[PDB]
Amino acid sequence: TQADVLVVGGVGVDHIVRVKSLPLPVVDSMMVPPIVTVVGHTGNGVALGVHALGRASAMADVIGDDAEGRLIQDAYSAAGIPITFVTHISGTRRSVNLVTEEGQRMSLYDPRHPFEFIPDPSLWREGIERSRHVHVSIMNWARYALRDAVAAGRSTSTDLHDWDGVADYHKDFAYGADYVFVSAAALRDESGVVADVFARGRAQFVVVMAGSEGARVWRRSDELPLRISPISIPGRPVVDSNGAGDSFVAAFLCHYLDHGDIFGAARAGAVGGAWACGTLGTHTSFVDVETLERLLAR
Amino acid sequence: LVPRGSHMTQADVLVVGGVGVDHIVRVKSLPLPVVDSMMVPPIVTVVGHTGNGVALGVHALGRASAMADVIGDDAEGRLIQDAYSAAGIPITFVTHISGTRRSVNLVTEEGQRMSLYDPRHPFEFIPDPSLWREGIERSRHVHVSIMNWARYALRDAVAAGRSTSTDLHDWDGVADYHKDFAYGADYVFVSAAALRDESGVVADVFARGRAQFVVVMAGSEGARVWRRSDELPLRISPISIPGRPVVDSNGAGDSFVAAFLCHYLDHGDIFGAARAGAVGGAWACGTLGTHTSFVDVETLERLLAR
Ligand SMILES: C[C@H]1O[C@H](O[C@H]2[C@H](O)[C@@H](O)[C@@H](O[C@H]3[C@H](O)[C@@H](O)[C@@H](O)O[C@@H]3CO)O[C@@H]2CO)[C@H](O)[C@@H](O)[C@@H]1N[C@H]1C=C(CO)[C@@H](O)[C@H](O)[C@H]1O
Ligand SMILES: C[C@H]1O[C@H](O[C@H]2[C@H](O)[C@@H](O)[C@@H](O[C@H]3[C@H](O)[C@@H](O)[C@@H](O)O[C@@H]3CO)O[C@@H]2CO)[C@H](O)[C@@H](O)[C@@H]1N[C@H]1C=C(CO)[C@@H](O)[C@H](O)[C@H]1O
Ligand SMILES: Nc1ncnc2c1ncn2[C@@H]1O[C@H](COP(=O)(O)OP(=O)(O)OP(=O)(O)O)[C@@H](O)[C@H]1O
Ligand SMILES: Nc1ncnc2c1ncn2[C@@H]1O[C@H](COP(=O)(O)OP(=O)(O)OP(=O)(O)O)[C@@H](O)[C@H]1O
Ligand SMILES: [Ca+2]
Ligand SMILES: [Ca+2]
Ligand SMILES: [Ca+2]
Ligand SMILES: [Ca+2]
Ligand SMILES: [Ca+2]
Repeated sequence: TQADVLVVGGVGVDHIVRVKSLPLPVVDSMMVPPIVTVVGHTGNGVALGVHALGRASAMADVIGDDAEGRLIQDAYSAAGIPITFVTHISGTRRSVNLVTEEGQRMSLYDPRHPFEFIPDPSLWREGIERSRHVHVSIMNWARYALRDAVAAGRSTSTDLHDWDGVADYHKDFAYGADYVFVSAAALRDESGVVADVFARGRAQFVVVMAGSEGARVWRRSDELPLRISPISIPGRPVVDSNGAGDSFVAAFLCHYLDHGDIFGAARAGAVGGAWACGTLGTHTSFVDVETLERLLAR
Repeated sequence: LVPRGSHMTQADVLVVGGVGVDHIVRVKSLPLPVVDSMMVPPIVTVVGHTGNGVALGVHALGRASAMADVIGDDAEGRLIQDAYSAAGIPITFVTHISGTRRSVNLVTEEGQRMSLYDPRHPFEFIPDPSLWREGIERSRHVHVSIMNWARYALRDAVAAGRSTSTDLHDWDGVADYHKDFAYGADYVFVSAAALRDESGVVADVFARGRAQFVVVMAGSEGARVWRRSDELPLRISPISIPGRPVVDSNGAGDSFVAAFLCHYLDHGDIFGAARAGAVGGAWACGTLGTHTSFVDVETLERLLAR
């Protein structure tokens, strides 16, 4: 097999509960509509996003030998998407997501796996070799997969999410990947952290994702960021800003591996992000090629 | 119609309906902290306590319990089956396309519990009546959870000459949904929590129903038992067990019922059956979780005699 983008880590299972309002009314118990179990989470989005754009994605991760684990397996099977895994006693990552009619989406994340577990590198090595780009989730063990992906001469990316710019946990990913993505939300002195990443890391550029006010792209030796205005899709207004980041990354990677322009890949990402934001956290939806091209041309 | 375990031997207590699967989430506080997302310790999936607690309590006391209910042909369904098999408790079920009943339960360190319940099954649904009828023939007593279709199981059990019980839980004494159960069972259990005018509701229950007595559970202040003749309630103080202080009182009611039923079916004395019920209740409260541990015979007798 051969993949455009290998995703390492992050697959999990979401249990979605529709509630009247957030904050929750003050009661001992309340009846809710059917609670759906779906595949969701941070890494799963990039793989599905890549696949939706007609590129070949794949996944390497640690799941559980449990019902949710088999659920993930079968779900990946239904798509054209190869998945390589080992199982650990602690079981599959899972979440409960509280969503409302509004779109405000509370998420209770269960990381599940022991922090200090490190799998046999056989989990990622064949994938890395059969893959063109490797996107690496900040699962604690995946830091060694990142190591290998660089060593194998594949281009790498990673998504730091809410990182404050000081914490040591993220630094290996921040300093070890070619294309680094991070949320602006927890970023005290953006330009400082960015400079630090260039000082101490191998990053070719850094994409900051600020949601509402779009995204900023920092490159080496540019004192100023390319500013990317957020994108509005007629008929598909913002309803849920949860899950945008993975759709942004997926589209960025697909465009960039195709065309090679950082500026244009950033706008592709912005479209992808906007598309996810216009989707109801009840159904899974990723921009396809036809729509991306249409919107990008505008 | 699918029977697991010994769907052959006589049962002391058949439980009808109520089983589901709980996803238990341990959270920082109720009301919830203000965030898009926070992380929690591992989320455990277990069988709930609603029908399951009573069956377990009865079995724990060395009596033969059994379950008849509607589950889904899904993973939560298979968990329920395997869980009953591991516990040694026969279960008979049918499956429905809407799937197994499930909940997400939000609990904190205090004990404050919030349940988000997904019943799945259609309100007006009624399973194959063979589901409870076959149980009724092989069972001595029938305890009926307030599933909507279970009202018809209750009728059939009375008609068949079985003694019946039910747990109305938090009933206001006004809602019409519960009345078939309130007026239709021999032994009625109800929570005080939502009871506006207890003595009124009790009087109503004896006037319009076949109940021999009404047990009102009140947690902190114990339990009150009303009989037909007696104009006054029998009051049963809560019970303190040395070495087992109170840690979690959720699910206690199920244990009260299981122990009450086991004693009463043997001796027939209501006052003592109530005290057995209190011991069962006290035991459950000293365990963390809703259906974690049930008093056995040796311990009931020991504590009951003291
Ligand atoms: C995917 C997840 O990434 C981020 O979480 C990471 C933390 O920032 C790190 O501190 C580290 O957490 C570990 C801690 O060192 C320690 O407390 C230990 O108990 O283990 C923790 C994890 O086991 O690593 C975390 C990644 O595992 C970020 O903060 C978090 O918000 C991210 N998850 C959300 C993302 C999305 C969308 O991408 C939602 O769909 C998910 O359900 C959220 O959980
Ligand atoms: C066991 C359960 O009993 C009670 O819930 C019942 C309601 O009180 C009934 O009114 C009826 O609800 C139906 C309504 O008529 C209507 O809204 C319709 O749309 O369908 C509703 C669902 O059938 O039936 C309910 C049971 O199905 C009681 O109020 C409730 O507290 C009980 N459930 C929780 C109780 C405990 C403790 O026993 C929690 O720990 C459990 O996890 C909850 O499931
Ligand atoms: N309300 C919005 N309007 C327009 N675009 C949005 C909106 N929210 C998000 N986006 C798009 O999604 C991208 C990232 O959004 P955001 O920064 O909110 O993700 P995030 O919260 O970092 O994701 P994660 O859950 O991975 O942390 C932005 O670049 C933006 O283009
Ligand atoms: N804190 C406690 N101390 C002593 N006994 C208790 C305590 N809580 C409950 N019990 C015993 O359990 C019985 C039921 O209490 P309670 O009314 O809280 O049940 P419930 O919450 O209605 O049950 P469920 O949660 O199944 O609906 C009481 O009659 C009491 O004897
Ligand atoms: Ca990711
Ligand atoms: Ca992000
Ligand atoms: Ca329950
Ligand atoms: Ca019950
Ligand atoms: Ca009760």
